[PDB]
Amino acid sequence: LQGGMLYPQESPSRECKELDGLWSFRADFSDNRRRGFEEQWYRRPLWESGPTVDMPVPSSFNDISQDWRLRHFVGWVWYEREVILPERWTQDLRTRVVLRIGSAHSYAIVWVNGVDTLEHEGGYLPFEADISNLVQVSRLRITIAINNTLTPTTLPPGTIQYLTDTSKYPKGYFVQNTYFDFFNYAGLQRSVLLYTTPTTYIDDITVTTSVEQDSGLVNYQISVKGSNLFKLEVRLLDAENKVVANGTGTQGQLKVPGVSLWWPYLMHERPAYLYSLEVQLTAQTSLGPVSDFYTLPVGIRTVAVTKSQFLINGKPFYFHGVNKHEDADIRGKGFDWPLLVKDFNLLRWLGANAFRTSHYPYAEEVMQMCDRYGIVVIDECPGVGLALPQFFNNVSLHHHMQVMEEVVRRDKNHPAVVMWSVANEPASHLESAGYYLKMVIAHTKSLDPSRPVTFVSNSNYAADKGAPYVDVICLNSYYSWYHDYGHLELIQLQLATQFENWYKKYQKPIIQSEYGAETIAGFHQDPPLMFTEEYQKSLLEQYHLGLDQKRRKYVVGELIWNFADFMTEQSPTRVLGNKKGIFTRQRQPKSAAFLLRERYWKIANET
Amino acid sequence: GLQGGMLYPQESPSRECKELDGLWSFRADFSDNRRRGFEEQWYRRPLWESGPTVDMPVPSSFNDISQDWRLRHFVGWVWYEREVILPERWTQDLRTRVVLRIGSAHSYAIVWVNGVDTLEHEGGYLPFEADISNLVQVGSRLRITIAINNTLTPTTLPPGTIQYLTDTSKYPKGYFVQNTYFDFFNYAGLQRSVLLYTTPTTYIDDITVTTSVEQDSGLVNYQISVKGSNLFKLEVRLLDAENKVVANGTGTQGQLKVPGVSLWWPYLMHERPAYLYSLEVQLTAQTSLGPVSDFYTLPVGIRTVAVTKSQFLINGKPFYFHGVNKHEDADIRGKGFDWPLLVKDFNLLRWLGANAFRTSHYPYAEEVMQMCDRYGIVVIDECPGVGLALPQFFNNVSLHHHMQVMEEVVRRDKNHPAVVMWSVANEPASHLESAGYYLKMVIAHTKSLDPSRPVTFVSNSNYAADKGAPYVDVICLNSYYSWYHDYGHLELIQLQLATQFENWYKKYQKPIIQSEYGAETIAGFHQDPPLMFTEEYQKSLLEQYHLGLDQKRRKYVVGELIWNFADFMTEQSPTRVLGNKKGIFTRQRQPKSAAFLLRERYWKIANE
Amino acid sequence: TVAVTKSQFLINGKPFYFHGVNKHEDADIRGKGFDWPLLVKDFNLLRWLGANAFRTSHYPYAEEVMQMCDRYGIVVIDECPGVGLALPQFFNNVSLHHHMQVMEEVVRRDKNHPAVVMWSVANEPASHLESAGYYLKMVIAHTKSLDPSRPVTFVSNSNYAADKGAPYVDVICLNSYYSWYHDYGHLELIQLQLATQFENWYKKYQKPIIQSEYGAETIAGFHQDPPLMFTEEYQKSLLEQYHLGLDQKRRKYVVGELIWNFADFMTEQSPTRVLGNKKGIFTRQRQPKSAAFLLRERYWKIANE
Ligand SMILES: *[C@@H]1O[C@H](CO)[C@@H](O[C@@H]2O[C@H](CO)[C@@H](O[C@@H]3O[C@H](CO[C@H]4O[C@H](CO[C@H]5O[C@H](CO)[C@@H](O)[C@H](O)[C@@H]5O[C@H]5O[C@H](CO)[C@@H](O)[C@H](O)[C@@H]5O)[C@@H](O)[C@H](O[C@H]5O[C@H](CO)[C@@H](O)[C@H](O)[C@@H]5O[C@H]5O[C@H](CO)[C@@H](O)[C@H](O)[C@@H]5O)[C@@H]4O)[C@@H](O)[C@H](O[C@H]4O[C@H](CO)[C@@H](O)[C@H](O)[C@@H]4O[C@@H]4O[C@@H](CO)[C@@H](O)[C@H](O)[C@@H]4O)[C@@H]3O)[C@H](O)[C@H]2NC(C)=O)[C@H](O)[C@H]1NC(C)=O
Ligand SMILES: *[C@@H]1O[C@H](CO)[C@@H](O[C@@H]2O[C@H](CO)[C@@H](O[C@@H]3O[C@H](CO[C@H]4O[C@H](CO[C@H]5O[C@H](CO)[C@@H](O)[C@H](O)[C@@H]5O[C@H]5O[C@H](CO)[C@@H](O)[C@H](O)[C@@H]5O)[C@@H](O)[C@H](O[C@H]5O[C@H](CO)[C@@H](O)[C@H](O)[C@@H]5O[C@H]5O[C@H](CO)[C@@H](O)[C@H](O)[C@@H]5O)[C@@H]4O)[C@@H](O)[C@H](O[C@H]4O[C@H](CO)[C@@H](O)[C@H](O)[C@@H]4O[C@H]4O[C@H](CO)[C@@H](O)[C@H](O)[C@@H]4O)[C@@H]3O)[C@H](O)[C@H]2NC(C)=O)[C@H](O)[C@H]1NC(C)=O
Ligand SMILES: *[C@@H]1O[C@H](CO)[C@@H](O)[C@H](O)[C@H]1NC(C)=O
Ligand SMILES: *[C@H]1O[C@H](CO)[C@@H](O)[C@H](O)[C@H]1NC(C)=O
Repeated sequence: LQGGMLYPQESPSRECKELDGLWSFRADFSDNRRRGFEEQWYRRPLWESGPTVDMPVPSSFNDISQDWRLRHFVGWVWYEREVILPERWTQDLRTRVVLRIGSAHSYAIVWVNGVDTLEHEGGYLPFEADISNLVQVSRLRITIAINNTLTPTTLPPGTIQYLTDTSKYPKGYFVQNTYFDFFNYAGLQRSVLLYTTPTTYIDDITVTTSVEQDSGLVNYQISVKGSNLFKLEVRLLDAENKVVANGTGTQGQLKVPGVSLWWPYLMHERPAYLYSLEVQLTAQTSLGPVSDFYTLPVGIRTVAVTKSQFLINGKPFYFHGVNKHEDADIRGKGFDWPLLVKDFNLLRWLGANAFRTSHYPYAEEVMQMCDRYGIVVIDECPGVGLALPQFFNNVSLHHHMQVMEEVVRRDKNHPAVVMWSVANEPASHLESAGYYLKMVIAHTKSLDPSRPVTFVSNSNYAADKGAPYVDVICLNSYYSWYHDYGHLELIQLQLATQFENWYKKYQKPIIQSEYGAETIAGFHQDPPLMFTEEYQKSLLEQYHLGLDQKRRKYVVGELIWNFADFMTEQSPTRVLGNKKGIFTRQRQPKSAAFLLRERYWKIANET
Repeated sequence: GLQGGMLYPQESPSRECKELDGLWSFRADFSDNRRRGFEEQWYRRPLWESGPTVDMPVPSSFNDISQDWRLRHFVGWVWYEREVILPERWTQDLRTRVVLRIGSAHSYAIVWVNGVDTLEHEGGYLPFEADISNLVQVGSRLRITIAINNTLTPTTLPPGTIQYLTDTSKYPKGYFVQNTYFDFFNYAGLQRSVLLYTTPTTYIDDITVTTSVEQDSGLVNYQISVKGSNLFKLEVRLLDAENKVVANGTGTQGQLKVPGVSLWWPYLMHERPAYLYSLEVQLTAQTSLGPVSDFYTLPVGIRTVAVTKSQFLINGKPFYFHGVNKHEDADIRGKGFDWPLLVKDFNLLRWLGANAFRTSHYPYAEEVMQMCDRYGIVVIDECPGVGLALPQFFNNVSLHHHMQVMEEVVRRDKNHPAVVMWSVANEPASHLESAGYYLKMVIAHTKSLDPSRPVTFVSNSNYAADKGAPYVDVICLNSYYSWYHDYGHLELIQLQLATQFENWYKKYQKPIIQSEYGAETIAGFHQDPPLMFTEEYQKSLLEQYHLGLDQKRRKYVVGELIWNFADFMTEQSPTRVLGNKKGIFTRQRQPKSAAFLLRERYWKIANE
Repeated sequence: TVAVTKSQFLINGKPFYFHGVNKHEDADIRGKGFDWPLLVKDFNLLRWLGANAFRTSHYPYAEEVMQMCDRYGIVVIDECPGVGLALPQFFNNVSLHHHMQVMEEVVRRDKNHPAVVMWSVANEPASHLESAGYYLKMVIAHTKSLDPSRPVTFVSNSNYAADKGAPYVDVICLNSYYSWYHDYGHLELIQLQLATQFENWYKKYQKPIIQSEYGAETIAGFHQDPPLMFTEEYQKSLLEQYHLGLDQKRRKYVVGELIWNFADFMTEQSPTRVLGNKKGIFTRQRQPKSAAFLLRERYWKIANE
């Protein structure tokens, strides 16, 4: 699809106006879910068409109210905000004004002063529109309708089932079925803002980095929109903002003598060294000469994979990390600065050097933090819950390829991202799924030459039709937890068999990408039983003993499920969500957290 | 406050707003003398140059963000810094006035702009600002550095003391502790939003509105202050909820008459509560750079408040407070402002049937007060006069600072229809004659500032000993029978409450609010018959209080406020299980079983 | 045999170290009622824990408990109900005579149990009072007249300089809760204040010392980092710091440590007691809190030395 998606920033040529805070909100509870479109609510302020309530942004809407119908609502929700713009934006026609929505859900439509201006399919990814025309020819009214319905061609997929036995269900009953283990929160869960650029502007930047002996090589490619009469100057600044290299034009290669490489946290005493690429555009326009500035952080580092090693900067790397989720009390998947910083403080405390974005791209601000703190990332698209054969077809395939393209567009420049994951626990025993995954992986590889690609599997080693195409094998297993309930004594044997079976077949590096135990804080027993803190500890110890037998050979990582307790749909196996966290949902450590911490610092200190 | 107005920043045709939320660079100054940052003048250069720094979210308290043991209980100076790229028009167009606004800080805060000393403020929970136009209009990113001191002293509000313990057989060299006498954690940081905003160089600086009723008509009495040029004219228009003009006038003062007015009613007092008009002030002024226009719009709720010998009247009708005490407190962010928790809390209040809260024990974020106006939740707006426990805290110096603090409180919140009473203190040592005079003067000062509302302080004194009680318009009583004495003895509660109300009313003949009662309650602890700390004990204690309240709430008891809305953090001690557990909601905003009980009562009272 | 020197507690002529617990006769529903399953469970947990001793805080336990000690090898400091003697009016000639008779009954019942290795005549009496000093002298003398075969003590929380009973004991037993009952939350002070405690007590008295109580109220499932009072992390850390201090003297003149308490137990209602006393390393239902595992490791380590 079209154009770049650079994270907005202030610069000499660009302003940003955050639209955080209260928006007006209404769920459309009409039987056919379309009354808002029938009455065209967007033509007028939202309150004119019925009761509205306040909804905070960014936030999920699902836990904010005490309305019993809203948490599990399936349909369109309607948000609205009125903004007073700086007069300079609306009167000075050299100003380009952009409305950026950080994310939405399955579908979103945006109206600006009642005019339909922007649409987007799929959650967890940003979208924007140049609204200069609507702003410059006295309030801006922004209306956003968001659909949260998951279907056989959304990512994640789902199904909708109407149940028409009127002796067991009321007239019109339907439910949303899903096959992924996290709650389908919705809303405007990420920051919404307006920003400006000149009418000729830096639209896209692509950087890749390599090393020559002790030299750093920074390849850049720059895309400009608007006038095709311009010049580009590019500088690379060191940590103290000294110019160490410079160039020109839409593309080039900068050389950095005696380069400071970007190293993961605990892989170097001074990890995460960031240079900055300052891009300066001088263009000739219809109203005279314009200047545009954008500055992109750059970490000079390489990623490679052998038959048994995962190499960062040509040195063997071992993932000792976690899986996370965008999830917290009350706000759901809503972005929050204090929770963000707290989580990173906990990651560093834990000795974690990595996480996977189970199971969707996280807020960009999370990736920025990773680049700065040296926490490597397996960046994963929302290809989770692909459990039924009907989800694997040509339309879903091409949709999945488009989403991966979006993920790569957004995140291609983060040094912290060291691998792409295209799915989690797809039905990859299916031959249709093997082809599907072959093609999504090949597509991803064709978009970014610089990173390995994988998908995370719970398939049997002999049956997995996607396994041949991954650069690194990522395996989920929960021995004694999802089978042989309580039998801690079986873990080492089953794990040994797992690794031997998989490596014998594929001769590719393996990551244990999930393992854990549901654990209710304060539940204690000796001997240990499932759900106690002691069972969590024991299960971790047995996994750790298994991992020890192969982690200096061909197992190149371990990621605990999960960093913290998080919300899921109601079911008899989910005690107010998923409780496999090593931290509580309120970011305090269960006893197992300390056990894992010891392990991670011990492994890190092996040098 | 002394220096001019303090209107809540908003965008208008003449005014912009740029929030500075997100990451700031941060360092605590752990030097032995706590002054290295001033000795080395860290503010003269980017903060990272003077040593290690870390990220700190704003708004948030700093105390719970890290895993650093010594940071949570740190006492001294912390240093924050942000760099800002400003719009070119702000720096280049000399008609722009650029203002730096800090929502709140702590005991002391100093602010530097590009290394230049620019703004200082004493006391927490209250906003302060400076015109920085000259520093931005040089002819480069703006660097804002803020040092915040969290030390409480005999002359701070809340007060405290510092104790150096020199017995090296028991304490390491240099050991000191902050002693306090209030029951909430002394969190610190940039807990409220920091922003830049603009106005013209001649601008609307202050607005004061008061409202009254004549038969069927609303009266809106306005007073406007303009700073900058001396030559100007003002237009004022009152707009109804559908934005049509209902009244209009001119000048620096006047009275708009509103025919057939829609009064502002508390939640559940009327089917359509919280009716707000808007007062749109348009300034036209002649300046050195030509004529300018300034626009500011103030929400207005037309309502009156009065106190009789037995009733609290809103719009001339008897009102009964059935509400809660709150705190600015949540996991991780401490006292940090947060939009989701704010909306959640208001949803829970309306679910509960609560029509009121007290800002125990400091003014809350302005955004909270704005929500109270819009949701119809009335407010007893309380300054940080809590922990005044020791004779030494009542000094002529403490009294002046307290008077100034009330001035800031009144300046900030005087225009909120939801605020129906000022509280100048909570549980001061009001048995003391010095405390009685001190309170007399703070209260008199407050009354002189604001003619439109009653004034109180909240007491746990014995009715015979309370030297402050004569000066309050409404008597507000804290009591915890069976909890803080006669442990477990639920059977005593109705008797002791009856005695309380009889004694207090016989002495004073003024309306009474039960401003605190409750029980520490650990969610999940159950026992029959009930024992302290169980949910059943909380329920039973509430039931007994409610029965006592019922005997006087149609007579001279005009309110009840449960302690507390939610579990919140305190200092460590053997009586505080990870803070105060008297919430009817958990700190994560879910109801304990007692919440349902209180809810049924409040709706029942509302429907009478 | 049992004997005491200026620095050692000797069983069968060999240096002994108490690594044990305090208990109570206390369980859900039955209160102090005797129960066979709970008895056997507790001894199974004592052995699992590596505990070699307990004190019968603060009253003699059922005879059956003593029979178990004899068969399982868990030594006992057998303590009479001389607890709560906090007021001056409790130290009179009438109370003294009564206490002497109670000690007679205690000794008569338990004199033949090999597991009982020491009598304790009181717990935290107001032993700073000169009347209390005389009172305890007499009860101790009376106890020795009844049984020549065992040492006698009482358990103290007095200031070392003020304790008027301390001259009369064979073994000094001290209770302290640094960072818990004072300097709330200050885990960093424990090692220092404990060093000072041992140095002061031993300089003055030159008799073997048992740390007879230490601990932290701990609600199972409360967690925080950094640790706060009432969390499992705080219990662990307080224990760790106490252990480090004990380590500095446990091969010199400190001859025992007894954690308070084996399990959470019931008390009167008050603002400092969350449904009773929560200082257990086990819950009232006999499951381990995380600190129980920490103590277990220590006890087996010490045993193996
Ligand atoms: C920002 O945050 C700051 C940090 O919290 C805060 O500063 C603190 O302010 C509090 C008061 O609010 C002060 O607490 C009082 O301290 C009184 C003693 O003060 C004197 O001694 C202090 C310690 O000195 C030792 O350490 C320093 C630093 O290393 C060293 O320089 C000295 O040489 C000493 O060294 C010995 O000990 C070291 C270990 O501690 C060891 O390493 C060394 O080897 C030595 O053994 C000292 O800090 C004080 O210094 C201040 O004052 C002098 C001017 O006199 C000035 O030059 C300094 O720059 C300091 O100035 C700051 O603070 C002062 C306030 O004192 C303020 O005026 C300034 O503007 C500036 O902010 C000083 O030398 C102590 O007496 C007092 O306690 C009494 O009073 C209280 C209240 O009444 C009672 O509760 C107490 O019990 C006690 O009184 C009792 O009752 C009285 C009767 O009334 C008496 O009869 C009884 O017997 C009993 O005494 C307080 O504890 C605290 O010292 C100070 N800390 C520091 C580090 O500065 C600052 O104000 C905040 N600023 C803002 C704007 O918010
Ligand atoms: C925004 O949110 C919306 C709300 O979620 C999304 O809309 C939903 O999309 C779902 C798919 O994601 C749809 O689910 C599928 O439904 C079909 C059946 O569709 C037909 O019937 C529907 C129900 O009709 C009744 O109710 C409606 C609602 O009030 C009325 O309008 C009807 O008049 C009718 O009313 C009677 O009953 C009601 C009680 O409910 C009474 O009150 C009345 O009095 C009447 O008695 C109906 O909703 C469907 O209408 C859609 O399609 C029409 C075209 O045919 C179109 O005109 C409509 O505008 C509407 O279009 C919208 O949805 C379609 C998708 O269908 C989109 O193309 C379009 O873009 C619009 O968004 C229609 O009339 C059902 O067959 C499916 O189930 C099969 O397939 C799944 C997946 O494979 C399987 O898992 C199932 O098992 C099942 O397959 C089996 O079926 C049999 C099982 O028994 C078995 O026999 C077979 O073997 C087979 O294998 C799905 O369930 C859902 O219908 C739709 N809901 C609504 C209200 O629109 C919306 O898409 C989303 N938008 C965006 C952009 O994100
Ligand atoms: C880098 O910048 C300098 C100074 O502007 C310029 O002279 C030089 O040509 C640049 N070097 C390049 C383009 O490699
Ligand atoms: C306000 O109403 C109109 C609109 O400006 C105007 O005609 C009238 O003079 C004003 N009334 C006043 C100043 O009272």
